[PDB]
Amino acid sequence: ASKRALVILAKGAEEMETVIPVDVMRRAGIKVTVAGLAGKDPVQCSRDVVICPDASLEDAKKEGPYDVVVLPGGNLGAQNLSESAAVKEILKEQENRKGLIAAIAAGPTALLAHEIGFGSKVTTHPLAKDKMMNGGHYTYSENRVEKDGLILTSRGPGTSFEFALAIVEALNGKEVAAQVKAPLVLK
Amino acid sequence: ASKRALVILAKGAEEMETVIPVDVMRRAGIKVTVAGLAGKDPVQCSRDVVICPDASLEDAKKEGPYDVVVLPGGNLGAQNLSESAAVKEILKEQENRKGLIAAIAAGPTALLAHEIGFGSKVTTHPLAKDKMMNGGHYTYSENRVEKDGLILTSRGPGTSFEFALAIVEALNGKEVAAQVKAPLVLK
Repeated sequence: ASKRALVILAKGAEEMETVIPVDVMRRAGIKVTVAGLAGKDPVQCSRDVVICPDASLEDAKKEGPYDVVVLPGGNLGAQNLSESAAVKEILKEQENRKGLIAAIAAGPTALLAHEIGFGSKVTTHPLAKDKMMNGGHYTYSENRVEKDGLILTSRGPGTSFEFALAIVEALNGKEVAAQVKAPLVLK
Repeated sequence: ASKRALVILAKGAEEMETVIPVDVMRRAGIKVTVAGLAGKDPVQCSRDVVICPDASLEDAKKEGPYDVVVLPGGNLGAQNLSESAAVKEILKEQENRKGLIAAIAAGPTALLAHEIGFGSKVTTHPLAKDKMMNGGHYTYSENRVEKDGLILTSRGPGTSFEFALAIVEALNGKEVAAQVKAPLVLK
Protein backbone atom coordinates (compact mmCIF):
# COMPACT_ATOMS: atom_id res chain seq x y z
CA ALA A 1 0.00 0.00 0.00
CA SER A 2 0.98 3.65 -0.33
CA LYS A 3 2.44 5.56 2.62
CA ARG A 4 0.47 8.43 4.17
CA ALA A 5 1.69 11.85 5.30
CA LEU A 6 0.03 14.40 7.55
CA VAL A 7 1.07 18.04 7.09
CA ILE A 8 -0.25 20.39 9.78
CA LEU A 9 -0.90 23.87 8.40
CA ALA A 10 -1.30 26.80 10.77
CA LYS A 11 -1.58 30.54 10.26
CA GLY A 12 1.87 32.02 9.82
CA ALA A 13 3.36 28.84 8.38
CA GLU A 14 6.22 29.38 5.94
CA GLU A 15 4.53 28.64 2.61
CA MET A 16 7.71 27.42 0.91
CA GLU A 17 8.43 25.00 3.75
CA THR A 18 4.86 23.75 3.38
CA VAL A 19 4.44 23.50 -0.40
CA ILE A 20 7.82 21.98 -1.24
CA PRO A 21 7.34 18.97 1.04
CA VAL A 22 3.70 18.47 0.00
CA ASP A 23 4.58 18.64 -3.70
CA VAL A 24 7.67 16.41 -3.47
CA MET A 25 5.91 13.80 -1.33
CA ARG A 26 3.03 13.62 -3.81
CA ARG A 27 5.54 13.18 -6.63
CA ALA A 28 6.77 10.19 -4.63
CA GLY A 29 3.34 8.57 -4.62
CA ILE A 30 2.72 9.42 -0.97
CA LYS A 31 -0.88 10.16 0.04
CA VAL A 32 -0.54 13.60 1.61
CA THR A 33 -3.21 15.27 3.71
CA VAL A 34 -2.82 19.02 4.25
CA ALA A 35 -4.67 19.58 7.52
CA GLY A 36 -5.67 23.02 8.78
CA LEU A 37 -4.90 23.52 12.47
CA ALA A 38 -7.72 26.03 12.96
CA GLY A 39 -10.18 24.18 10.74
CA LYS A 40 -11.28 23.78 7.11
CA ASP A 41 -10.91 27.47 6.21
CA PRO A 42 -8.02 28.73 4.04
CA VAL A 43 -4.78 29.57 5.85
CA GLN A 44 -2.87 32.83 5.47
CA CYS A 45 0.82 31.88 5.41
CA SER A 46 3.78 34.01 6.56
CA ARG A 47 4.25 35.74 3.21
CA ASP A 48 0.51 36.13 2.66
CA VAL A 49 0.12 33.17 0.32
CA VAL A 50 -3.32 31.67 0.98
CA ILE A 51 -3.52 27.88 0.94
CA CYS A 52 -6.73 25.90 1.33
CA PRO A 53 -6.19 22.68 3.32
CA ASP A 54 -7.56 19.30 2.23
CA ALA A 55 -9.37 19.00 5.56
CA SER A 56 -9.38 20.21 9.16
CA LEU A 57 -6.87 18.69 11.58
CA GLU A 58 -9.80 17.54 13.71
CA ASP A 59 -11.06 15.39 10.83
CA ALA A 60 -7.66 14.28 9.52
CA LYS A 61 -6.83 13.22 13.08
CA LYS A 62 -9.57 10.59 12.86
CA GLU A 63 -8.08 9.21 9.64
CA GLY A 64 -4.79 8.16 11.18
CA PRO A 65 -2.32 6.67 11.65
CA TYR A 66 0.14 8.39 9.30
CA ASP A 67 3.60 7.18 8.29
CA VAL A 68 4.90 10.68 8.90
CA VAL A 69 3.68 13.85 10.57
CA VAL A 70 5.21 16.97 9.03
CA LEU A 71 5.55 20.29 10.84
CA PRO A 72 6.32 23.26 8.57
CA GLY A 73 8.28 26.21 9.87
CA GLY A 74 7.52 29.91 10.10
CA ASN A 75 7.91 31.65 13.46
CA LEU A 76 4.21 32.38 13.99
CA GLY A 77 3.18 29.08 12.45
CA ALA A 78 5.44 27.09 14.75
CA GLN A 79 4.14 29.06 17.72
CA ASN A 80 0.59 28.07 16.81
CA LEU A 81 1.66 24.43 16.51
CA SER A 82 3.41 24.64 19.90
CA GLU A 83 0.31 26.01 21.61
CA SER A 84 -2.04 23.38 20.16
CA ALA A 85 -3.28 20.61 22.42
CA ALA A 86 -4.37 18.64 19.35
CA VAL A 87 -0.83 18.76 17.96
CA LYS A 88 0.56 17.62 21.32
CA GLU A 89 -1.69 14.55 21.21
CA ILE A 90 -0.88 13.76 17.57
CA LEU A 91 2.87 13.97 18.14
CA LYS A 92 2.81 11.94 21.35
CA GLU A 93 0.81 9.22 19.61
CA GLN A 94 3.14 9.25 16.59
CA GLU A 95 6.17 9.03 18.88
CA ASN A 96 4.57 6.19 20.87
CA ARG A 97 3.76 4.17 17.74
CA LYS A 98 7.34 4.66 16.54
CA GLY A 99 6.24 6.80 13.61
CA LEU A 100 8.38 9.35 11.79
CA ILE A 101 8.08 13.02 12.74
CA ALA A 102 9.58 15.67 10.47
CA ALA A 103 9.91 19.35 11.31
CA ILE A 104 11.66 22.17 9.47
CA ALA A 105 13.04 25.62 10.36
CA ALA A 106 11.18 26.94 13.42
CA GLY A 107 9.01 23.83 13.22
CA PRO A 108 11.20 21.75 15.58
CA THR A 109 10.45 24.15 18.44
CA ALA A 110 7.00 22.53 18.46
CA LEU A 111 8.69 19.27 19.47
CA LEU A 112 10.21 21.03 22.47
CA ALA A 113 6.85 22.51 23.46
CA HIS A 114 5.28 19.04 23.43
CA GLU A 115 8.33 17.29 24.94
CA ILE A 116 8.89 15.13 21.85
CA GLY A 117 12.05 13.13 21.20
CA PHE A 118 14.15 14.61 23.99
CA GLY A 119 17.78 13.55 23.66
CA SER A 120 17.65 13.62 19.85
CA LYS A 121 20.24 15.37 17.72
CA VAL A 122 18.35 18.10 15.86
CA THR A 123 18.80 21.19 13.72
CA THR A 124 16.59 24.25 13.17
CA HIS A 125 16.74 27.58 11.43
CA PRO A 126 19.68 29.49 12.97
CA LEU A 127 17.30 32.06 14.47
CA ALA A 128 15.36 29.31 16.29
CA LYS A 129 18.37 27.59 17.85
CA ASP A 130 18.14 29.36 21.22
CA LYS A 131 14.43 28.59 21.59
CA MET A 132 14.97 24.94 20.67
CA MET A 133 17.92 24.58 23.04
CA ASN A 134 16.23 26.12 26.08
CA GLY A 135 16.89 23.59 28.84
CA GLY A 136 19.34 21.54 26.79
CA HIS A 137 16.83 18.79 25.98
CA TYR A 138 18.32 18.21 22.52
CA THR A 139 21.81 18.21 21.02
CA TYR A 140 22.26 20.79 18.27
CA SER A 141 23.54 20.18 14.77
CA GLU A 142 24.37 22.48 11.86
CA ASN A 143 23.64 19.81 9.24
CA ARG A 144 21.20 20.99 6.56
CA VAL A 145 19.09 17.90 7.30
CA GLU A 146 19.42 15.94 10.54
CA LYS A 147 17.87 12.53 11.10
CA ASP A 148 18.11 10.89 14.50
CA GLY A 149 15.98 7.79 14.44
CA LEU A 150 12.35 8.82 14.00
CA ILE A 151 13.04 12.55 14.43
CA LEU A 152 13.91 14.33 11.19
CA THR A 153 14.72 18.04 11.20
CA SER A 154 15.89 20.69 8.74
CA ARG A 155 16.89 24.38 8.68
CA GLY A 156 14.89 26.54 6.30
CA PRO A 157 13.34 27.36 2.91
CA GLY A 158 16.67 26.66 1.26
CA THR A 159 16.85 23.17 2.75
CA SER A 160 13.20 22.31 2.00
CA PHE A 161 14.01 20.12 -1.01
CA GLU A 162 16.65 18.18 0.94
CA PHE A 163 14.17 17.87 3.81
CA ALA A 164 11.39 16.58 1.55
CA LEU A 165 13.66 14.11 -0.25
CA ALA A 166 14.85 12.81 3.12
CA ILE A 167 11.23 12.08 4.04
CA VAL A 168 10.69 10.34 0.71
CA GLU A 169 13.77 8.16 1.22
CA ALA A 170 12.69 7.26 4.75
CA LEU A 171 9.24 6.15 3.57
CA ASN A 172 9.69 4.91 0.00
CA GLY A 173 13.43 4.23 -0.26
CA LYS A 174 16.52 5.65 -1.96
CA GLU A 175 15.47 4.46 -5.41
CA VAL A 176 12.20 6.40 -5.36
CA ALA A 177 13.92 9.46 -3.89
CA ALA A 178 16.44 9.51 -6.75
CA GLN A 179 13.67 9.07 -9.35
CA VAL A 180 11.69 11.95 -7.88
CA LYS A 181 14.77 14.18 -7.56
CA ALA A 182 15.98 14.02 -11.18
CA PRO A 183 13.05 15.92 -12.80
CA LEU A 184 13.34 18.73 -10.24
CA VAL A 185 16.55 20.11 -11.73
CA LEU A 186 18.24 20.55 -8.35
CA LYS A 187 21.94 21.46 -8.07
CA ALA B 1 8.61 53.71 -4.47
CA SER B 2 8.36 49.92 -4.24
CA LYS B 3 8.45 47.69 -7.31
CA ARG B 4 5.39 45.67 -8.32
CA ALA B 5 5.15 42.12 -9.63
CA LEU B 6 2.32 40.32 -11.36
CA VAL B 7 2.23 36.53 -10.99
CA ILE B 8 -0.32 34.84 -13.26
CA LEU B 9 -1.74 31.70 -11.66
CA ALA B 10 -3.61 29.14 -13.75
CA LYS B 11 -4.95 25.66 -13.08
CA GLY B 12 -2.15 23.13 -13.33
CA ALA B 13 0.56 25.60 -12.34
CA GLU B 14 3.55 24.09 -10.54
CA GLU B 15 2.94 25.24 -6.95
CA MET B 16 6.62 25.32 -5.99
CA GLU B 17 7.45 27.45 -9.02
CA THR B 18 4.63 29.78 -7.98
CA VAL B 19 5.12 30.02 -4.20
CA ILE B 20 8.92 30.31 -4.13
CA PRO B 21 9.00 33.41 -6.36
CA VAL B 22 6.00 34.98 -4.62
CA ASP B 23 7.54 34.44 -1.16
CA VAL B 24 11.06 35.56 -2.12
CA MET B 25 9.84 38.69 -3.92
CA ARG B 26 7.75 39.69 -0.91
CA ARG B 27 10.80 39.17 1.32
CA ALA B 28 12.48 41.65 -1.04
CA GLY B 29 9.85 44.30 -0.34
CA ILE B 30 8.25 43.83 -3.73
CA LYS B 31 4.49 44.38 -3.98
CA VAL B 32 3.33 41.08 -5.46
CA THR B 33 -0.11 40.43 -6.91
CA VAL B 34 -1.07 36.78 -7.38
CA ALA B 35 -3.64 36.98 -10.18
CA GLY B 36 -5.93 34.10 -11.08
CA LEU B 37 -6.17 33.51 -14.81
CA ALA B 38 -9.70 32.08 -14.59
CA GLY B 39 -10.87 34.54 -11.96
CA LYS B 40 -10.94 35.12 -8.19
CA ASP B 41 -11.66 31.49 -7.29
CA PRO B 42 -8.99 29.23 -5.73
CA VAL B 43 -6.65 27.47 -8.16
CA GLN B 44 -5.86 23.75 -8.08
CA CYS B 45 -2.14 23.45 -8.81
CA SER B 46 -0.31 20.54 -10.48
CA ARG B 47 0.22 18.62 -7.24
CA ASP B 48 -3.23 19.46 -5.89
CA VAL B 49 -2.14 22.30 -3.63
CA VAL B 50 -4.96 24.85 -3.60
CA ILE B 51 -3.92 28.50 -3.67
CA CYS B 52 -6.34 31.42 -3.46
CA PRO B 53 -5.18 34.35 -5.63
CA ASP B 54 -5.13 37.95 -4.40
CA ALA B 55 -7.40 38.91 -7.29
CA SER B 56 -8.53 37.95 -10.78
CA LEU B 57 -6.24 38.68 -13.72
CA GLU B 58 -9.01 40.80 -15.22
CA ASP B 59 -8.91 43.12 -12.22
CA ALA B 60 -5.14 42.93 -11.73
CA LYS B 61 -4.61 43.92 -15.37
CA LYS B 62 -6.41 47.17 -14.59
CA GLU B 63 -3.92 48.02 -11.84
CA GLY B 64 -0.89 47.89 -14.12
CA PRO B 65 1.79 48.47 -15.13
CA TYR B 66 4.06 46.02 -13.30
CA ASP B 67 7.85 46.01 -13.09
CA VAL B 68 7.80 42.30 -13.82
CA VAL B 69 5.25 39.77 -15.07
CA VAL B 70 5.96 36.28 -13.78
CA LEU B 71 4.85 33.09 -15.50
CA PRO B 72 5.05 29.94 -13.34
CA GLY B 73 5.66 26.56 -14.92
CA GLY B 74 3.71 23.32 -14.85
CA ASN B 75 2.81 21.67 -18.17
CA LEU B 76 -0.94 22.20 -17.87
CA GLY B 77 -0.49 25.61 -16.28
CA ALA B 78 1.74 26.86 -19.09
CA GLN B 79 -0.74 25.46 -21.61
CA ASN B 80 -3.50 27.55 -20.06
CA LEU B 81 -1.29 30.65 -20.10
CA SER B 82 -0.42 29.96 -23.75
CA GLU B 83 -4.09 29.78 -24.74
CA SER B 84 -5.11 32.98 -22.93
CA ALA B 85 -5.78 36.08 -25.02
CA ALA B 86 -5.54 38.16 -21.84
CA VAL B 87 -2.03 36.85 -21.20
CA LYS B 88 -1.06 37.59 -24.81
CA GLU B 89 -2.08 41.23 -24.38
CA ILE B 90 -0.37 41.61 -21.00
CA LEU B 91 2.90 40.20 -22.31
CA LYS B 92 2.84 42.24 -25.51
CA GLU B 93 2.22 45.39 -23.48
CA GLN B 94 5.03 44.53 -21.04
CA GLU B 95 7.40 43.82 -23.92
CA ASN B 96 6.41 47.10 -25.60
CA ARG B 97 6.99 49.12 -22.40
CA LYS B 98 10.36 47.38 -22.09
CA GLY B 99 9.34 45.72 -18.83
CA LEU B 100 10.83 42.53 -17.40
CA ILE B 101 9.15 39.20 -18.15
CA ALA B 102 10.16 36.13 -16.15
CA ALA B 103 9.07 32.57 -16.93
CA ILE B 104 10.17 29.28 -15.39
CA ALA B 105 10.17 25.59 -16.42
CA ALA B 106 7.37 25.06 -18.97
CA GLY B 107 6.39 28.69 -18.43
CA PRO B 108 8.60 30.05 -21.26
CA THR B 109 6.54 28.13 -23.82
CA ALA B 110 3.84 30.77 -23.23
CA LEU B 111 6.31 33.32 -24.61
CA LEU B 112 6.52 31.30 -27.82
CA ALA B 113 2.73 31.02 -28.02
CA HIS B 114 2.40 34.80 -27.82
CA GLU B 115 5.47 35.53 -29.99
CA ILE B 116 7.30 37.28 -27.15
CA GLY B 117 11.01 38.09 -27.25
CA PHE B 118 11.90 36.10 -30.36
CA GLY B 119 15.66 35.91 -30.82
CA SER B 120 16.30 35.74 -27.07
CA LYS B 121 18.60 33.19 -25.49
CA VAL B 122 16.35 31.17 -23.18
CA THR B 123 16.18 28.04 -21.07
CA THR B 124 13.27 25.84 -19.97
CA HIS B 125 12.68 22.59 -18.17
CA PRO B 126 14.47 19.88 -20.22
CA LEU B 127 11.14 18.26 -21.12
CA ALA B 128 9.85 21.56 -22.55
CA LYS B 129 12.84 22.27 -24.79
CA ASP B 130 11.36 20.79 -27.97
CA LYS B 131 8.11 22.74 -27.56
CA MET B 132 10.00 25.98 -26.92
CA MET B 133 12.33 25.46 -29.88
CA ASN B 134 9.62 24.66 -32.43
CA GLY B 135 10.50 26.90 -35.37
CA GLY B 136 13.84 27.99 -33.93
CA HIS B 137 12.58 31.39 -32.72
CA TYR B 138 14.87 31.31 -29.68
CA THR B 139 18.39 30.12 -28.92
CA TYR B 140 18.54 27.45 -26.23
CA SER B 141 20.68 27.48 -23.11
CA GLU B 142 21.30 24.96 -20.34
CA ASN B 143 22.06 27.64 -17.74
CA ARG B 144 19.98 27.19 -14.58
CA VAL B 145 18.87 30.81 -14.98
CA GLU B 146 19.11 32.68 -18.27
CA LYS B 147 18.68 36.42 -18.64
CA ASP B 148 18.74 38.03 -22.07
CA GLY B 149 17.78 41.65 -21.69
CA LEU B 150 14.21 41.82 -20.40
CA ILE B 151 13.53 38.09 -20.87
CA LEU B 152 14.41 36.02 -17.81
CA THR B 153 13.98 32.25 -17.84
CA SER B 154 14.70 29.28 -15.59
CA ARG B 155 14.44 25.47 -15.62
CA GLY B 156 12.39 23.97 -12.80
CA PRO B 157 11.39 23.57 -9.14
CA GLY B 158 15.05 23.13 -8.22
CA THR B 159 16.03 26.42 -9.86
CA SER B 160 13.09 28.37 -8.37
CA PHE B 161 15.18 30.11 -5.69
CA GLU B 162 17.84 31.12 -8.21
CA PHE B 163 15.05 32.32 -10.52
CA ALA B 164 13.39 34.38 -7.77
CA LEU B 165 16.66 35.89 -6.56
CA ALA B 166 17.49 36.88 -10.14
CA ILE B 167 14.18 38.75 -10.31
CA VAL B 168 14.96 40.47 -7.02
CA GLU B 169 18.39 41.54 -8.28
CA ALA B 170 16.92 42.89 -11.53
CA LEU B 171 14.34 44.96 -9.65
CA ASN B 172 15.94 45.90 -6.32
CA GLY B 173 19.66 45.33 -6.90
CA LYS B 174 22.27 42.80 -5.82
CA GLU B 175 22.51 44.26 -2.30
CA VAL B 176 18.88 43.47 -1.55
CA ALA B 177 19.16 40.10 -3.28
CA ALA B 178 22.05 39.14 -0.98
CA GLN B 179 20.19 40.35 2.14
CA VAL B 180 17.12 38.32 1.21
CA LYS B 181 19.17 35.24 0.33
CA ALA B 182 21.08 34.87 3.62
CA PRO B 183 18.12 33.92 5.88
CA LEU B 184 16.93 31.29 3.38
CA VAL B 185 19.74 28.87 4.26
CA LEU B 186 20.48 28.05 0.62
CA LYS B 187 23.50 25.93 -0.31
